[PDB]
Amino acid sequence: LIYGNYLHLEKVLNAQELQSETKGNKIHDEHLFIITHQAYELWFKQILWELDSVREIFQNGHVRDERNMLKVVSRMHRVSVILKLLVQQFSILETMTALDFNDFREYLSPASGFQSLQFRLLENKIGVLQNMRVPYRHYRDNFKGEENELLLKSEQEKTLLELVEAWLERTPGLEPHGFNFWGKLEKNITRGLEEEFIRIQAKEESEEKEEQVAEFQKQKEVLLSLFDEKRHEHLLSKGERRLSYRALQGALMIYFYREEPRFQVPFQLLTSLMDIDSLMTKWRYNHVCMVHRMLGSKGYHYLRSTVSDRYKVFVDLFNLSTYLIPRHWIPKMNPTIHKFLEH
Amino acid sequence: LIYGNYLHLEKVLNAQELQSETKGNKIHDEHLFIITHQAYELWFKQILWELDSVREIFQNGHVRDERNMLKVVSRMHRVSVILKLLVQQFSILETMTALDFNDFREYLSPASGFQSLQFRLLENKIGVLQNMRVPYNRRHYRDNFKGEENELLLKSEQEKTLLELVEAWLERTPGLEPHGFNFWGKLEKNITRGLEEEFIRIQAKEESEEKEEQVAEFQKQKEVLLSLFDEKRHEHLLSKGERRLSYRALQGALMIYFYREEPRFQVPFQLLTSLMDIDSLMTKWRYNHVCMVHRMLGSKSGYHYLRSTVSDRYKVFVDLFNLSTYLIPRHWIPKMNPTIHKFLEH
Amino acid sequence: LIYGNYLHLEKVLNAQELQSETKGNKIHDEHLFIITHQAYELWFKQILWELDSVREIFQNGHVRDERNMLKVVSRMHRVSVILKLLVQQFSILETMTALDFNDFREYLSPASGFQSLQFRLLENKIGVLQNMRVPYNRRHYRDNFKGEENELLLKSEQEKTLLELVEAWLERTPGLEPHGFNFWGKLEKNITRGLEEEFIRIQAKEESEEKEEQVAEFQKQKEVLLSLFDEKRHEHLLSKGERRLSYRALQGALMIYFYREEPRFQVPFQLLTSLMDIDSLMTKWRYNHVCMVHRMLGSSGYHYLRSTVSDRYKVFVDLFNLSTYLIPRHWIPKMNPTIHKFL
Amino acid sequence: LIYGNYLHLEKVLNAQELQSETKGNKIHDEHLFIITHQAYELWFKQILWELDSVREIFQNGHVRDERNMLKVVSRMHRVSVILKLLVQQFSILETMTALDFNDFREYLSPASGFQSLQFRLLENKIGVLQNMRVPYNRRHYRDNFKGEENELLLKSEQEKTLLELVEAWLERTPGLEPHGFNFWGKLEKNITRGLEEEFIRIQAKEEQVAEFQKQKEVLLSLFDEKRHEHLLSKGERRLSYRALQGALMIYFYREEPRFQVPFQLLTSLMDIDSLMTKWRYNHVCMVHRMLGSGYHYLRSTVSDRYKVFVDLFNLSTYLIPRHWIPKMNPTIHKF
Ligand code: HEM
Ligand code: HEM
Ligand code: HEM
Ligand code: HEM
Ligand SMILES: c1ccc2c(-c3ccc4nnn(CN5CCNC5)c4c3)c[nH]c2c1
Ligand SMILES: c1ccc2c(-c3ccc4nnn(CN5CCNC5)c4c3)c[nH]c2c1
Ligand SMILES: c1ccc2c(-c3ccc4nnn(CN5CCNC5)c4c3)c[nH]c2c1
Ligand SMILES: c1ccc2c(-c3ccc4nnn(CN5CCNC5)c4c3)c[nH]c2c1
Ligand SMILES: C[C@](N)(Cc1c[nH]c2ccccc12)C(=O)O
Ligand SMILES: C[C@](N)(Cc1c[nH]c2ccccc12)C(=O)O
Ligand SMILES: C[C@](N)(Cc1c[nH]c2ccccc12)C(=O)O
Ligand SMILES: C[C@](N)(Cc1c[nH]c2ccccc12)C(=O)O
Repeated sequence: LIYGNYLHLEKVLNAQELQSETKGNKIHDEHLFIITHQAYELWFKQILWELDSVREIFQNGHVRDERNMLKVVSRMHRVSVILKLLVQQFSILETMTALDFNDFREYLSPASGFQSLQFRLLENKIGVLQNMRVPYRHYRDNFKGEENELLLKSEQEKTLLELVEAWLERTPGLEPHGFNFWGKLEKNITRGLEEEFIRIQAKEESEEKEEQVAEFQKQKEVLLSLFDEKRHEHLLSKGERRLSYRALQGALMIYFYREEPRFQVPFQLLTSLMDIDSLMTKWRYNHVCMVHRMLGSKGYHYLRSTVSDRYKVFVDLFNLSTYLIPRHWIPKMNPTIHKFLEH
Repeated sequence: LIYGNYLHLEKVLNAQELQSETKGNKIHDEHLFIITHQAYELWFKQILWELDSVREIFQNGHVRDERNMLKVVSRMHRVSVILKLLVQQFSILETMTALDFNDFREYLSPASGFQSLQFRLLENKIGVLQNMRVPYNRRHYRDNFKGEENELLLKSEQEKTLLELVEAWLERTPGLEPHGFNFWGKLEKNITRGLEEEFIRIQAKEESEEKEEQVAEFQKQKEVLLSLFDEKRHEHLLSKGERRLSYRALQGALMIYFYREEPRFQVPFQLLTSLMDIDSLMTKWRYNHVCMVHRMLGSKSGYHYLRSTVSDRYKVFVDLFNLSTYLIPRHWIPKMNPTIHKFLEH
Repeated sequence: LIYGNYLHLEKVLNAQELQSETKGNKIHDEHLFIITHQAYELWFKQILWELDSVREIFQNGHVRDERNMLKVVSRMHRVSVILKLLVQQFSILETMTALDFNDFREYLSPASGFQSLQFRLLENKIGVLQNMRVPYNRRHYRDNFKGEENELLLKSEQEKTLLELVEAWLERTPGLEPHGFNFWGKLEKNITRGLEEEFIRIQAKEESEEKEEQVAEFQKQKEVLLSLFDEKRHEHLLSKGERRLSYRALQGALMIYFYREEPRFQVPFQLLTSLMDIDSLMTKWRYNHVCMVHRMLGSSGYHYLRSTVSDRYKVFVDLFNLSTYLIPRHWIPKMNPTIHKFL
Repeated sequence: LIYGNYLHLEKVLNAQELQSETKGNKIHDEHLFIITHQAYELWFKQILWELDSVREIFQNGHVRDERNMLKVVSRMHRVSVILKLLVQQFSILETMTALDFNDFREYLSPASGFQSLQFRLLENKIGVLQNMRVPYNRRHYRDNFKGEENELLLKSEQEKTLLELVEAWLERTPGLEPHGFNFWGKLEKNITRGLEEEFIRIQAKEEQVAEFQKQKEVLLSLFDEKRHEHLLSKGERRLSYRALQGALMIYFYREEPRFQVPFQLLTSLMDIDSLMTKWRYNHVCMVHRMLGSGYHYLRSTVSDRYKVFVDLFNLSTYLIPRHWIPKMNPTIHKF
């Protein structure tokens, strides 16, 4: 077994054909453009391999055995390490000037990044919604045959978002007849808000007091909005939220009780999911900046639109920031109950 | 023309075969091991493409036309930007534990990075000398190769290296002509005079240990600075491989260093900077590779051979680094007032 | 002379006071928050030092001596290397969770990064125009400052900016003289001819959608390319602040772009490249800052900050937009030996 | 409360005095040299703050409550993220040429990085042994210090190091009890059996047999407590034999819930050692670029001598087939 054979370098290193050269006008920098994209695609393949392995662990029930959480979090962390490298990799293509790009651009048409199957597969499998996608036209229209079918499978199969959702719905602590997290949280917040009101009311009529009253009212609205299941359902329908109400409860349970042993690695998983969303957005941003630098202000706009919350699959995990409360309002988990979160 | 066809993804993305899986025992992390190496090899190919284009520019004489220096420096800078990414890319393989690596390591034998053709081509073309390579198991590096591959390696050894091509170019650096600006002659005179002046200053100081120490430092510095004008010492150091550039090339490099702000030398100075950067980044690649071997295989050995590679013996442009040793006060540098500052304008 | 004295560590390392601790409730992560900002401010000071040194070189006329270009480009490159580190430095503050930030946030009011003097000085000295700044809370940014600081900010607005100093230098670019190489005249003629040639080949093309689309492209390209020679449109766009450089400076920049390989233009081209880099890296800093505000405070300051991530804050947008006016290499007026040696 | 006051910018941003300027010959790049070092020192202070908080969690017994492992690992991870930035930060000083450095180098003498108190504090608190430190020109490291600073350094030498605190914790790792899961006993047995099995196979070529012999020596050496004690005395190992057993327990059973975050902790300790070494390497490379020849002294610092958690790295050496690992079945799975 030889290195070059093991790595199939006879394929990988014989895959570079400059269209400039095919058309009798070889342009040096075209080679960079080819290699950069091939490297992105190798890493996309690796991301898919990790992400699929993690999807399988959820879908086949292995995640139920918490022995497997370490593997889940290491692979999701690995995805974020790769994406970080992919963001840095734009630095290489920034050594190509627009003037030099302009010398081989003609030989590329009509090929486009839009035709990256793997990038679409990755978006789909994480959980980007097609209805939420900004029109440029459809996206699969640029694909046909087996590729179009792969895309459909990726759209119909359970996404990472859906699989994490189901798992969040089973989070220990949500049972009304058990720790009854939601009931206690609602009560504690109501009481806390009542207490705060009394204090502010006790102050003497002033601009300061009014400013406090106003802030209180805002905080109150936000915190209480959390317990409005109907508003959540409405916001789901508009696609401004993605997780079921019960999954949201599970996520918040993990956030508030992150230090409890059974929740430590789950918390890291939630953190990694947010990281992946952020890094995917950063990839899109750098790509936009690159298109602009090469093609000029007039694609740029469409791609700019992709840098938005509509492409953030785990927006709900980010938005749990909005519902931070004083620590002493969090329902206490005394050791008496702590046992259910021990292992 | 479609993306996947343009990039030949039918080759690139059908090149991943896990030996663990071929032998009926698929190990998840083997996939990462394969892709990481394939990405390194794509970027090695790109480095070779840039490096070869720059070698050609020197070898065919195009570098004589100073209009081409921008392209030369952009491409060498590009090589350093890629290498920096290659150093960062070790962070990905650090997400594989040694325990997990141990589950598929058996299926890899006897394949090894030693068999990376492109890595050897890159070392050769930059200018790593065969006689200066550390032997592994008392064997030649090329003995691991055969056929066309062995022949490519020979070509890479026999064709002009970047070191040789830069050498020739440095030897023609304007300002070295005895009949012209006569840089070396003036430099020797100014340093001798400067050393004399410095001796007088120190000797004028009140007898004190500080003075005694300054005396000691002076004596050291004098020996170093004067050693620069000893062409025989240089030849000796060449023979030992502690230097690599010809004496005259060294003069050219120093000319560029001291007169870097003169228009004609601004981009040449950046070139010299980039060559040092490439050497530093190559060394950092080797270091990170060694640390990786250790974390996976443990101490003992390839480890020790690889550690030997992390050294000045593998730094082709070591001479460019070592010109630091011969820094002098700015006022000792032979003056180039516009009267004589004419040949360094574009 | 001792290290700690040379670096005044008696000041630097006695500058960390946790407000949480001052108020009897020390929160561990507040220390990180303090150090991170102090490090940003050290580097802002270094950027100001480089940028001011470069402004002086322009303003006092030293830049006229082309021997000084290496130092100019090294210092601007150094600014970009620092900013790159400042972008990466967000990774440290991402190790603080929103939950932990929430434990000391109250002790910070009413301090804000908005009040960073140095950040404002930096924006001003590069050339962010006050009338182009997005209002915060329906008010001017400088209202957040008082006394000496307010006065420093005004000086920074009234003194010559990097943009203005580069502009004046670009206006003197060799090659623009009608009586000499006559770059603009020749460029207009060559583009007219090239466009005519394209039309002829297009008109000769077989009636087809391929032709129809080539027609559409041609029309668009023609409009863009000819718009370049419309000085009145430029003046209009200047007035709206959608461009920043004088028409003549734009000509100089384009001269440098097209003849970058000519010896006298090699390092000037690197300077233009670096100025774009600084704008891009400033934008990346703002983007990462926004993403971090969102992660900690949730979903406004957020919306104001998002507004800052835009072309209004790109001082050298005109250097980016010269991509838009890329022409085939053969259209570029020839610089043969006869009229070569001047560069 | 105003930003500049909250951050004490009246101190931080009035701490830049160029000696070149003090001596009537201002050199532009000296400013970069000062700021770079000040930034390093701010971050060293932050690393000390994290590291001390973690040492305290061990020393006050809070680590015993496994609820605190997330905080321990987050802060150690934070240390690694800072060190990574500190490695990248050399890129800034690489924008200073040696020629430009040479214009102000004279005004610096005799100041040196050797006099960085915080760097020494950091080395000490992690667990770099003084007896293992390479001497520079036959001089003690503390010789460069005096007064309260010298006293801080002594405290940092005499107080419990991160290494010692982790050691004690590793010694209490569940599973080592002979009367319980009896990890060590079972591991020794399984390895012996496996080696015997391998013998038989090869007997059933000799080139490979040679390697088998080597593996046996390595694997069996693990169970030689006396060799370990000897190597401890020479400072080629640092952890007690029992701590080593705990670490190996965590390595082999990393997926067991109670060991998942502990495994991450061990990983991060190795990361900190690696990153510290990388910092030293980049610093060496920098000295060489500017002075061109303590280049060789600094090179000596880039060694296993300065790797506090070398034992954690070396557990790679003792990897065995998965099926030799004593099984953690329901019988014992409970713990
Ligand atoms: C010279 C550099 C680049 C230019 C000028 C460029 C140009 C474009 C343009 C204009 C689009 C919008 C679709 C279209 O009109 O064709 C696009 C989309 C895309 N590009 Fe690039 N691109 C560049 C580099 C890259 C790189 C390095 C990647 C990495 C694989 C890439 C992957 C993509 C992908 C996946 C899309 C679709 C993204 C989406 O729809 O959200 N491109 N590119
Ligand atoms: C698990 C990670 C790795 C291990 C354990 C490893 C192991 C080794 C070993 C032991 C050697 C010495 C030759 C031998 O005895 O076989 C070697 C050399 C080499 N490896 Fe790796 N390697 C790793 C990753 C990589 C990667 C990612 C590359 C990238 C292409 C690579 C490229 C090379 C090269 C080019 C050499 C020869 C270098 C020289 O002779 O100076 N290795 N590797
Ligand atoms: C926990 C981390 C951070 C949060 C939550 C945060 C929050 C904010 C907010 C809300 C604003 C808008 C003004 C306001 O309403 O107060 C702002 C502006 C700003 N922050 Fe931060 N910030 C953080 C970290 C940083 C850091 C590390 C820097 C570094 C110096 C910084 C510098 C600034 C600057 C300069 C502005 C003004 C930006 C502009 O007008 O474009 N912030 N920040
Ligand atoms: C121009 C760049 C630099 C040069 C030339 C330089 C030079 C030196 C030299 C020669 C030594 C050996 C002791 C001596 O003889 O003085 C040393 C040690 C040291 N330097 Fe630097 N240094 C540089 C940058 C830095 C930076 C950025 C740091 C960061 C704070 C730093 C911190 C240290 C430390 C802590 C030591 C002690 C190392 C040890 O004993 O392990 N130096 N430096
Ligand atoms: C592979 C091949 C091409 C690309 C591009 C890319 C960038 C700029 C372009 N300008 N024209 N074209 C050709 N067609 C795009 C859609 N219609 C015309 C470009 C293609 C980016 N990534 C690529 C990967
Ligand atoms: C391709 C294939 C293998 C490698 C290795 C590598 C790493 C660790 C190894 N342990 N044993 N082997 C097998 N051979 C090494 C020398 N003779 C037996 C390993 C190979 C590194 N890069 C690779 C690329
Ligand atoms: C120093 C001190 C504070 C900050 C902030 C910051 C972050 C979150 C905040 N929430 N409230 N405040 C108070 N201000 C908000 C508007 N005016 C009062 C915060 C301040 C960011 N960087 C800082 C540096
Ligand atoms: C603060 C101040 C100085 C430094 C140095 C440094 C770098 C190069 C030097 N050359 N001489 N000196 C002064 N003495 C050091 C020992 N013998 C002479 C230098 C000091 C590195 N980091 C610093 C931080
Ligand atoms: C048995 C279980 N692993 C319980 C579970 C579900 N979601 C969680 C989140 C955090 C911690 C535990 C869980 C399962 O049902 O998967
Ligand atoms: C005409 C010339 N380009 C001269 C030359 C040689 N080396 C240099 C270094 C710096 C500046 C100029 C040169 C040539 O002979 O290549
Ligand atoms: C003599 C000159 N340095 C000419 C000049 C102006 N702008 C330029 C741009 C690129 C190259 C040269 C110039 C000066 O007037 O400053
Ligand atoms: C009760 C205990 N937390 C047990 C313990 C010690 N070391 C460990 C390593 C991994 C897992 C658990 C432990 C303690 O004594 O700290």
